[PDB]
Amino acid sequence: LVHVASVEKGRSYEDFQKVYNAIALKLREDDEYDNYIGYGPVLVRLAWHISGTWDKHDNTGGSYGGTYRFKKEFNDPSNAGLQNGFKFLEPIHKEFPWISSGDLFSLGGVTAVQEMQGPKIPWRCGRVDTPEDTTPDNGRLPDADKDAGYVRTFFQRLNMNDREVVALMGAHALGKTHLKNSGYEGGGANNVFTNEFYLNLLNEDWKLEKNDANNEQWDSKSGYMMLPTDYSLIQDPKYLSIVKEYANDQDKFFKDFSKAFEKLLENGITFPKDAPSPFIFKTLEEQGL
Ligand code: HEM
Repeated sequence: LVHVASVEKGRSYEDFQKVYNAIALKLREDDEYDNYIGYGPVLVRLAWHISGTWDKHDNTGGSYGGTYRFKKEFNDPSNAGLQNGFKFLEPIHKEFPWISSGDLFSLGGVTAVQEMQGPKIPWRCGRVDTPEDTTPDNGRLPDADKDAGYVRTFFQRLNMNDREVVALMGAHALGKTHLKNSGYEGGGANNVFTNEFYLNLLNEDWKLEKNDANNEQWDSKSGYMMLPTDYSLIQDPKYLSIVKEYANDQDKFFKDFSKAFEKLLENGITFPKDAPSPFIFKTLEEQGL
C-alpha cells in the first residue's frame, strides 16, 4: 500500500502561501470562539487527529487521503468537537477548491502553530483525496485515562520514540478540554505556543480529583489541569528527563516539536524524488499583514 504525493496541478509556493494567509486572516478575525481562545488550538488538534490514524504496519490511515470528510471518521467519538475546525476551514476550501482535503487539514495545523507564535513547521503538498472505502475504522486514536506504558506503546504504531512523544505532547499548552467533548473538565487555557506545559507539570501541586463525568484528572489550586496521560510524563523516568529538558530550553522544544509535527503530518506518504522541497510559510506578521 503506497501513497505517492502528487502536486495539485500547476501549483507552487505562492498558491499555498495564499491559502495560509486566508486561514491566518480568519484566525485573526474569528477571535471570539471558545471564550476568546480562537480557532488555533482546535485546528492543531484536527491536524493531529487526521494524521494519528496512521498504522506503520500496513500504511493505512494518516493524513494523505483526507478521509475525515467522510461520515465514519467525522463521527468518531474521539473526534468530538473537531467539527468546529472543519466548519472554520469550509469557506477557505470553497475559495481554493483545488487544494486536497488532506493538504488543507494539515496546512490548517501548520498555520495555527505559526500564527500562535510557535516554530516554523516545514510543510509539503501533494496529499490526494482517496475514496470512502479507505476511511479507517474508529478506535485508532488514544485514550486519556491511561498510563505511561500505554502512551509509549500507542505511539510506537506511529513510529514515534520517547523524545518525539514528549515534544508532541507539548501542544497541550494550547487550548483546553471540554466536558461535553471528552469527559474532562477544562482548566486555564492559552492560545500562545510556549513550553509552559512542561513548566506547569513540574511546578504545580497536582491533586487527583474526579470530575462531573466521573473521570479522574489532575487539578491544581491555580486552576490548571492535566489529563492522566499528561501526568504520566512525570511518572516515567525516561519521559521525566525529557520534560525537564524542554522546561529548561525553549528553543530545543521548538526545534524538536517542529520536526516531530512535520513527521506526524507526513507519515505514510511517499514523496517522489523530483517533488518540490518543503515550504516554509511566512507569518502574517512577517508579511506586514
Ligand atoms: C496520548 C495522546 C493524547 C491524548 C490522550 C490527548 C487527549 C486530548 C483530549 C482528551 C483533549 C480534549 C478534547 C476536548 O475536550 O475538546 C485534547 C485536546 C487537544 N489536544 Fe490532545 N491528546 C493527545 C495528544 C495530542 C497531540 C500529539 C497533539 C498535537 C501535536 C494534541 C493537541 C491537542 C490540542 C491542541 C487540544 C486542544 C483542542 C481545543 O482547545 O479545542 N494532543 N487532547
